[PDB]
Amino acid sequence: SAVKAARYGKDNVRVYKVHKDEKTGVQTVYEMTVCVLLEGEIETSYTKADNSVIVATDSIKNTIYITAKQNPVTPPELFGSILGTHFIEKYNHIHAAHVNIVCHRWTRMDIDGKPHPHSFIRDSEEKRNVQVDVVEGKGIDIKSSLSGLTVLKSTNSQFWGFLRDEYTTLKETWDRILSTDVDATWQWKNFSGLQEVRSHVPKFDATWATAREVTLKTFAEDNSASVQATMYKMAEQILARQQLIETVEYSLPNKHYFEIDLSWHKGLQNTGKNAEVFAPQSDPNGLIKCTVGRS
Amino acid sequence: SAVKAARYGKDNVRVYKVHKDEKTGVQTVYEMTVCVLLEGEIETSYTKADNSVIVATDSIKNTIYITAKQNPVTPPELFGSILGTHFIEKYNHIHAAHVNIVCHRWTRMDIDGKPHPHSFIRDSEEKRNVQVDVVEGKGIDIKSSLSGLTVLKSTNSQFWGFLRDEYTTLKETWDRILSTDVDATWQWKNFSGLQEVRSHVPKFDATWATAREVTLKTFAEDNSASVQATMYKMAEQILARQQLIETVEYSLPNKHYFEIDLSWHKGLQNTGKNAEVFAPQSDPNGLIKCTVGRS
Amino acid sequence: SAVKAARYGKDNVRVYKVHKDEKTGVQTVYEMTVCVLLEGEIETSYTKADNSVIVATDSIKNTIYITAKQNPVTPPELFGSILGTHFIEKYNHIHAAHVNIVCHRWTRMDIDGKPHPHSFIRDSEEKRNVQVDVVEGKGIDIKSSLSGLTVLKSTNSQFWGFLRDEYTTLKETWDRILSTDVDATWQWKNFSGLQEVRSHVPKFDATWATAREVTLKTFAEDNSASVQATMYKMAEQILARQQLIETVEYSLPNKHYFEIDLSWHKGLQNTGKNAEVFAPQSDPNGLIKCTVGRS
Amino acid sequence: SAVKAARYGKDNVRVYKVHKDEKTGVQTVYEMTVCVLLEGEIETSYTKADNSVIVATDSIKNTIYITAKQNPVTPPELFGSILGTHFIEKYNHIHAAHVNIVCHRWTRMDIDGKPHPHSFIRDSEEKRNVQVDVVEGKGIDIKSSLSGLTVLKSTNSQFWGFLRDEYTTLKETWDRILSTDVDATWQWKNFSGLQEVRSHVPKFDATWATAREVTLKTFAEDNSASVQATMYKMAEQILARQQLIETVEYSLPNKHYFEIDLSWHKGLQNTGKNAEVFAPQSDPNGLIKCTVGRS
Ligand SMILES: NC(=O)NC1=NC(=O)NC1=O
Ligand SMILES: NC(=O)NC1=NC(=O)NC1=O
Ligand SMILES: NC(=O)NC1=NC(=O)NC1=O
Ligand SMILES: NC(=O)NC1=NC(=O)NC1=O
Repeated sequence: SAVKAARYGKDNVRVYKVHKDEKTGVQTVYEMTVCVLLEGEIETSYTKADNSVIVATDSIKNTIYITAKQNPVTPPELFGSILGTHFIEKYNHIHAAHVNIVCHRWTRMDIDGKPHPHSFIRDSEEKRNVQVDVVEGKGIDIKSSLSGLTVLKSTNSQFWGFLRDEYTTLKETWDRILSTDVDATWQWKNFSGLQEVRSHVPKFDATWATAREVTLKTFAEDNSASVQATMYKMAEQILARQQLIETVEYSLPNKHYFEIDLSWHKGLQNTGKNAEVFAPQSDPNGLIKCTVGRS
Repeated sequence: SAVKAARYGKDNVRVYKVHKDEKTGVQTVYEMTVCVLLEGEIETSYTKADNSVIVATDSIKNTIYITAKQNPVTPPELFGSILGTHFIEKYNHIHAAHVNIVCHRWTRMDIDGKPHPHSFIRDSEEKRNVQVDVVEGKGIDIKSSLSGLTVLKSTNSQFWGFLRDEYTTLKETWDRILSTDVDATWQWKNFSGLQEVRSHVPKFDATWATAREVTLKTFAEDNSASVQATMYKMAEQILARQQLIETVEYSLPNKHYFEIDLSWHKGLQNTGKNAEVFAPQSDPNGLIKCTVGRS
Repeated sequence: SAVKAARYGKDNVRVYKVHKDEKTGVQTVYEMTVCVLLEGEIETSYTKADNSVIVATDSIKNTIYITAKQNPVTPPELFGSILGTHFIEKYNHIHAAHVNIVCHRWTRMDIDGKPHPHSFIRDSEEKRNVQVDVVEGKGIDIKSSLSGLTVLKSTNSQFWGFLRDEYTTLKETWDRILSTDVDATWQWKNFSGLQEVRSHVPKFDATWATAREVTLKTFAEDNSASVQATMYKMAEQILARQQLIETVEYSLPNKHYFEIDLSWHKGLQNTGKNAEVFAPQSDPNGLIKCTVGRS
Repeated sequence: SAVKAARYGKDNVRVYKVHKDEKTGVQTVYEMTVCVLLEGEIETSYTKADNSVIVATDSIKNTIYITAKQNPVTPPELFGSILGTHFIEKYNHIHAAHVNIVCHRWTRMDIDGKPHPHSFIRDSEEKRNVQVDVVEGKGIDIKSSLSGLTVLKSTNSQFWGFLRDEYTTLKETWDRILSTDVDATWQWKNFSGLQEVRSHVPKFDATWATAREVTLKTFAEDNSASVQATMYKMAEQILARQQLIETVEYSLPNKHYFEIDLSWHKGLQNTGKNAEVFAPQSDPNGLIKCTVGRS
């Protein structure tokens, strides 16, 4: 038999970093979870029990901490590029590094209208993520994303005009609840290496911010024809506002809220325009995906 | 053998309610998860296969929706009291109702600095909870709580002066990270029944707010001697600000962030005053509990 | 204000122990998760910032490992008693120790019909648990339990004869699916101390085994009138087979499987006696509890 | 902008099916969770608000139940092929169907050494999975897998001979614990369509069984040089025993169990050959992947 593909590394490496301003006394914290997987001339560790080609995953973990000690950890797109570049420059037989980072929220607390210098709150479970692929002789590919952004609108969602055949029982509607957990990814144009990534550093936070804002405002303002239609609108705007983005992908569940017919009880009216109490459904859920690119 | 205790009901009943202002066009949503357990003269369902004494848990679920249709669902302390009172008044053989409610966050979105009329965000996984016990001839006992409030301060926590013996390896410190997930419960004085609960309705939201504020400000401002000392300070204030509270209980994990010694690598200095990169620990964790009452 | 109650300690302490038979070469492993909470004359750590009364939770963790090194870790009822007794004997101001243990399954693998000497499988997520309360001058109270035992029977469950009023929509049935996750606790008579617990050591594993067997056989053989009726039958048997048990408690969800009406499609018959495809419901669920004691 | 890729459907569709033998009275149950995502000429639902091209995800759900009513649901490789073929044959504009199925364990109980006719136990959280891609004019691609198989061996694992540089702190060892959660996937040769899949039906369960057996026996018997080496051995055997398999992929975490140095306490010896108590580590973990194909 033959090794067709192989990668190995360390997952679930939790990292905290604090930045302390002597001058102001203000502290700023960063917490992430890191995955690093390596590819290279390592097939003999699998086939021949040759561990000489293995950079121990324990050493990978060490490297993550040391790199965080010696470099900025923000924006995550920069830190991931620095970490992956290290592995391929450092080891002659390692030719690709795959770095995934999840950035956890630590939002500064405001106490008495004043931001506190060293106290933070996890204000949501929403994440900011990066996937960075560093490949010898092919540059640095970065996919940035937000995930875990949970939203609901209580009206101004519609779904009518869909295919109707003998498998269909769903009624057309002109007014429903729409709720989802947003997963949005923007894929950057290939970068030639670290210098190029460093030259674009301000764009990373700005674009994350823009993707978030557009996502929020479009969801809230669109009188949605369907999940499909609304998510296309978000993707189009982001592409229009950042030219270094090649594609935008969205993955949106439809988390259903069902009406409850209470007419069996004292003629109680709780459907259609009288609908006030609903049953949120844990499963199943619609799942709608789109990848939008440039024309 | 003999039935010493028995309760039965329905758990994990998810409920959504929307309120719509004709006038303004503003919509407001509520989402909760409800548990209702009943006690009474029901032992023969266990011992004799007598189902006649059983109010089907399916009917309990129905009752939850109908009650939500016909009554306010906020504050949860009121809605739980109304729901539990129903069961004991309605069924002659049911003498206690236990209602647990978890209130989920749906915070109105602000778009362009303007609050949106019908779009919401789950801005955190923090919950507002109530436990309501309705007991025939003994009134209504309510425990209110907040849970899932996750915080961190990066300095102004200490821990020195603890017992040292042959089981001790922990070093005293005058500067550490302190992070926790706050669970805080305030127990109301017994209420005689629904009228009394309705007369105090404005106090429920106000007290939740106060408990939250005090928790936040004390955590941020206290130069903490230990988790014990800091949580006592929070409990004392809440009791001072709401006289209808008999006790306050706190349950606080200590989620450890460990220093990482990097001196083995190029003499890198990452401990004590040079500590910048830390390893968050998933387990084990300290767990500190306090119940504070009136003197 | 005043401290009404206080306890503190360490949670989520994971422990592995291996036992190695020189003679046979057979190895046996144990893995548990331990919680230890202490009570005593410790109020001044809360009120006065007096850490001198605090046995650091870090030291508690150390103590757990050392105790496991020097004593048997099985049965968990014995190990918990030894651990809690340590704290109250060792520290003059500590008067109660609360030890919770979760025992994780590592079942020996059989390879080629032969049990392997050192390879194991987590054959299920079912747990064996103990809660041990060690109180100065009041002995040792032990509650043993099994949890996470998930079962289903596809027929020979009934539910008819329940209360019917204007909140009822559930139809009586003489044939349904019954599925649950078993939580069963047996509470031992108070023990005077460690000697007494050691004298009963063989009974702990035997009784766990009996509780499991009875639970399984009764669920499978009872033509169940309801969850109530069936669980009473299990509790009664266990009490009959172990006299040192004072009470048995069961907590059983009813995890509903709903019929699906497919008659709207080509007159397809999938209800009642033609019911073949069902929709498992994630929520809500019935919840039925019983505590059975001696007459 | 332009739609580069699009798929939509229904996720988390839970399904139960029972099979009842009139003759024997024996019942057999199946429970799965189904995801179906469709691709086709559906871009205008995204760009033009044209819902006419949309087969409602609600109808997809209906279709899953109806198909399960009218066809075998086992082996999952067959049921997935039947379901995906339906969508592409039925709808002219739908050209690919992606079906993912998770098969949940319901193992027949043995009571008194006799298998029970209608009672089952979830004997483990291990899953059997399939991914089936049905593409108009390109046949049926099936990936089969097992996941959630958690194992541990307490000796006969080694790790020495790895790369050592200034990032390395890990000590070589000739005796350690090895624990993992097995994820193994076998990819079938492309099938031309349903007839071909039906002709190979007996091979699906047999191969799942073989992959399981080989995985178990190799883990238990290999004096492992590393995770890499051991997993290569498993993949090679499976390929040798089933010729219709093109590739085998394994994804194996290394769930670390750390020694604990107790020498600081009364010279207690708990390392190296005296190692008896270990601390299981929740994170980070090694992650090792391999795809093995034919030479
Ligand atoms: N995964 C292995 O086989 N050995 C590993 N354990 C470590 O700590 N580093 C490795 O690379
Ligand atoms: N729990 C039972 O035994 N029967 C129950 N199922 C329901 O739907 N209502 C009950 O009370
Ligand atoms: N919980 C605290 O305030 N300090 C604690 N951290 C520890 O490691 N031991 C304690 O008791
Ligand atoms: N996802 C949507 O926009 N509408 C959907 N809801 C459904 O129930 N079926 C759909 O396709």
